[PDB]
Parts: sequence; structure tokens; C-alpha cells
Amino acid sequence: TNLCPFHEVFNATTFASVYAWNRKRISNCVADYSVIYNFAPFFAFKCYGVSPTKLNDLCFTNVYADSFVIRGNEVSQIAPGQTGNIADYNYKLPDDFTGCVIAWNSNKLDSKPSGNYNYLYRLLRKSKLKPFERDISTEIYQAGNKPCNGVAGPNCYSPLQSYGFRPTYGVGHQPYRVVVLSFELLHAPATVCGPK
Amino acid sequence: QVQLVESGGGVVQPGRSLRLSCAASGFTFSTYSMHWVRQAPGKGLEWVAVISYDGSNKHYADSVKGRFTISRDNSQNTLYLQLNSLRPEDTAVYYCATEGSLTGYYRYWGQGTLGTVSSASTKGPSVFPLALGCLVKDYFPEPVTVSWNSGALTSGVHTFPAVLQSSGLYSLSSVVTYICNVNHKP
Amino acid sequence: SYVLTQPPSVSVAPGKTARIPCGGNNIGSKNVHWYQQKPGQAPVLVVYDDSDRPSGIPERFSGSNSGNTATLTISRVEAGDEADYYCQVWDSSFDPWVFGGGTKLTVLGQPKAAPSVTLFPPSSEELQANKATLVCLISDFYPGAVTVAWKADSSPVKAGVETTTPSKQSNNKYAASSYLSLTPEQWKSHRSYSCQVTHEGSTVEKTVAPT
Ligand SMILES: *[C@@H]1O[C@H](CO)[C@@H](O[C@@H]2O[C@H](CO)[C@@H](O)[C@H](O)[C@H]2NC(C)=O)[C@H](O)[C@H]1NC(C)=O
Repeated sequence: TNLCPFHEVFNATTFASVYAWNRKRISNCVADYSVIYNFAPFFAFKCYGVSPTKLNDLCFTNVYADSFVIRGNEVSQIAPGQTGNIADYNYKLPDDFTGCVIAWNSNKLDSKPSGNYNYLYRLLRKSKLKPFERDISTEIYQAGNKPCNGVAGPNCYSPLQSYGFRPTYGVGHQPYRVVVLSFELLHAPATVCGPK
Repeated sequence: QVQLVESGGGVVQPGRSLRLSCAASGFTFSTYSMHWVRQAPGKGLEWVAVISYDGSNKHYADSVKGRFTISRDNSQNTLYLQLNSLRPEDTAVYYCATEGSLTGYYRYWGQGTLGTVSSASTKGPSVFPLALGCLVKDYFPEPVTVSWNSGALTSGVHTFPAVLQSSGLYSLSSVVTYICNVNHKP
Repeated sequence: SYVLTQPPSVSVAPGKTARIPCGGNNIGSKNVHWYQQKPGQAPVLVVYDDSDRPSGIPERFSGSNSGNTATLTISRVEAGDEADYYCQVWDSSFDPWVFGGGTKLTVLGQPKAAPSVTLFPPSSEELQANKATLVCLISDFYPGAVTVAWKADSSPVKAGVETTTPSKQSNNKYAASSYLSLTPEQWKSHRSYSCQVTHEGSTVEKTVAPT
């Protein structure tokens, strides 16, 4: 039994966009949750199926660690039952989620004075995403009256729009990295227990 | 059992279209997301396209954006891929893969189909002199890769690797322990 | 996009442990999947989430994900495990499924072999059309690394020189082809040309003659 890649996920030099969020499956390692608080000045640490201090006691089989960046005023949207542009078109948690949502400010790392348009979010979609569904399609949205034929002509808009983080001023619009830890029952021989 | 059979392609001129298909069985075809991975002769694996479980989400690579279109037919569990607006650099062995989970691992594979983009056609089965058996230099001068009509004795005839020879023609040589004129397929 | 780095080729002794790495920037934050592709068939999954194996894979296959490089630990590599391996990761880019450059894991079965060169003067029946024709063929080599070495009496030749990629044999001495297109009007009239091959530092003094 070795250590978990928790320290290699929260301190990534490049974070995934909300429409291309990674899912690092964690198995066969001892979960040392003491390293989480060292690099996560959490703005919201609401756990919905576990306790933050009892993580070193319970044990799970497989742990999934999502990673995505969203707007500052959209941190509350990453929660079971929430709505919004992110909670409905980019990342939606189920009503029976069992884990914790970790989010911290990253204005000193994920922001540039010339505009960091490398992070994009989806604006519109014909239907909401299923729980834990990844949306990779970049096809031009159609207005319905006429097809766009792959070009963004009249009444044809691109589905991906950048955030454009501005480090000058403004609260609620700063870049915030979000990591979501998912725990499944999975009644099978466990592999990732606490450091006991 | 899990079976994936890709329909063969063939020799096609540039700017034409190649119609491929991938029949799948043994697993739930309507649940897993099907992908496409091509492999050029002597090159590594390269991703082509991804089709959603219902056909809504579609994505392509930058080198094949615009001209290629991916589609699936869950009514008969056949994965399709329209290779419209072919290019010389599209000659690759297309493999029919299946995505396992959100982490992005493939568990099911086929056998691959051969799609060759050639610029010429056949010129006739010109046999060669200097033939036990025959020791000719050319056999079935296909412009690119095909080679048959081994007129030598099948007891110990050798099969030498095919050469590209982009000059315009290709020659197949075979040796085995008078002249040679046997030729049946044009 | 992401750039997975693989070694060009890794050689391992039979029964030992072979380790094929796969480096990358911050590769620990994502899962590395491996595939086994045998020459003439499709790749087969071996280890997907850096730790687990599907049904039908022996326990000798294993992997790990730590630091800035992956690791595929394959122990007790028999002679039947000669295949190519590829990595796969999901990146924060426009999402192309980045595959590695490929690594050919070869098992040292035979120490060395001597190639055989076959060459005979072409008859005059092909001279009616005056087509470019070379007859020397080289085969019977185990290492599989041969290069075309047409020597113009210990000197290069014009119109460029190309080497045909070798093909896999039936687990024995391989074969190759060393013929291309060049003017046959000056074939063996004098020292202008002579066909030889450099099999990793070894040549064949053929001393060919016409007729
Ligand atoms: C997490 O990442 C940050 C930034 O990549 C690391 O911060 C560096 O820390 C070293 C030593 O503490 C300094 O010399 C560098 O100047 C820091 N870089 C920046 C940009 O501040 C931090 O060390 C990492 N945490 C680890 C490795 O545990």
C-alpha cells in the first residue's frame, strides 16, 4: 500500500476546463487526507454523504477525483440539486451524491493580465446533462429554422465561450479551481482505506 | 462473445469517399460510446472520432475536422464512418474501438480495415525474365501494396517485403531453390 | 495538446521483468491506459487505470502512476510477448485522445545471424522496354535491422537511395528487399555500381559479374 495521488491532483500546473473535466480514478492507495488542507484554502467544503473529520476512519473501494475551473459566483452551483449554466450544461451531481466538493481561489495562478481565454464553458445545449456526463461536442448550435452547416453564420453561435479572467478587480468572477471527490458503495473487496 | 468486424476498404483515388462499417456483437452496443482509431503503416495510433451513446455528442480531431463524419446505427449495432474528401495522408488502418468508462480506456477492439489512397491504377501483369521455379523481379505490378501471382514453385518460394517505390510502379520479387511468363490475374 | 513520451524500443531477456515508461507533464493527475498490439492484429487492453487488469490478462502485468512519468511493469516476459505498447491519457486540451509514440518490446531469442544475398544478372527480355530493374535481394537475418548499401565501388550513387522497411517473418530470420528505380543503361558496364548491404557493420563481398 502506497500513497494516493491527492497531492498530484490539487497542485496541477494546468487545470481542466469545465467542459473537459478529468476523472482521476483512485484505487490501491492509502488516503492521507491531511495533505488536502495544506493546498486547499476551501471557500466551500460541504460534504453530503460523509464527515470531514471521519475520513480517516471509513473506507471505500474506488474514489473518483474530478477537476474543473468555474466562475467565482458559480461555486455554489456544484452541489446536488443546483441549477445554472454549469450545474445543467457542464457538470451535474446526482441527488444521491456521497462525497465532498473542494474549491479554492486561484487568482494568483490561473489569471493573466492579457486575458486567460484557455478556460471555456458551454453556454447553451438542447438538453441537460445526466449525472456524471461529459460534454465534449463542439458542434455549432442550430437556431432550428435553418441548419448552420458547420459555420457560425447568422443565428449560429459557438457552443464554447471563454471566461476571460480579469485580475484587476471584481469579486465573484475570479478563477476558482474545484475538485470533487466521489465515493461509491461498490460492495466488493475494498482497496482505499484510511491510515489506520 | 464480444465481436467486432470492420468491413474492408480498398484502393481509392484522392478526393473520393470511402464507406466503412463496424458490426459489433456480444455487448450492449446502445450503452457504451464507440470510438475510431486509425494507424498508418509504420505509424502510431491516432484518434479519429467519438460518437455518443445516442448520437448527440460528436467530436473529431483537428487533422480530420470538417470532412469526416461519424455515425452509428443502434438498430443493427453497426458503427459507421464516412471518409469524405480523402487525402493522401489518410492512408491508415482504421480500428473500431469501444470506450469503457469516463476515464477513457478501451476494452473492445476489432481487427482493422485497410484504406489506401492511391493516385494511379493497374498497368497490366508484366512478367520479368531470369526465372527451379522463377526468380523474377516483378509480380502483379500493383501501384501500391497488392502482390500475388507467385509463378515460382510453392515448395520453398520466399516472400520478400513490399517496397513503396513512389516513382509510379511496384515490383514483387520471389526466389526459390529458361524464362518466366505465367500470369493470370491482371 | 498533450505530448506522451515513449522510448523507441525496449529489449528484455526472457524470464526477466520489462518496464516501459510513459512520461508527461503532470501525468499523475490523470489515468494512463496501456494496450498490447501484436504485429498483424489489433491492440489488446492490459492495464487500464494504472492498477487493474481485465479478464484474460495474467498477473505478471502491472503498472503504476507517480511523479511525472508512468511505468508498465511486465515480469516474466516470455518469447511470446513480442508486441508494441501504447499509452492513453485524457488532457485539458481540445480533447484529442493522445496516444504515445509506440514502444516495440523485443525478446532476445537469438544472439546474431548472417544474412544471405541473392543476385543474378537480369536477362535481355526486360531490355525491350528499358525499365529500371534491380535484382539483388537480401534475407535470412534475425536482428531485422538492415540498410540498402548500393556501393558505386566504395562510393555513393546519384538519384538518391531508399531502404525498404523490413517485414515480420514467422518468428525466424527475417527478409528484406533492396531494389529501386535507377537507370539500367549503365548496369555493370564498369565500376559504376555494385549491390551490397551493411548488416549492422557487416558486408558481403559478392564480386558480381554479368551474364
Ligand atoms: C505546489 O505547486 C507550487 C507551484 O507550482 C509550489 O510552489 C513552489 O514552491 C517552491 C518551494 O516551496 C518554491 O521554490 C517555488 O518558487 C514555488 N513556486 C511558486 C509558483 O510559488 C509548491 O511547492 C507545490 N507544493 C508541493 C510541491 O508540495
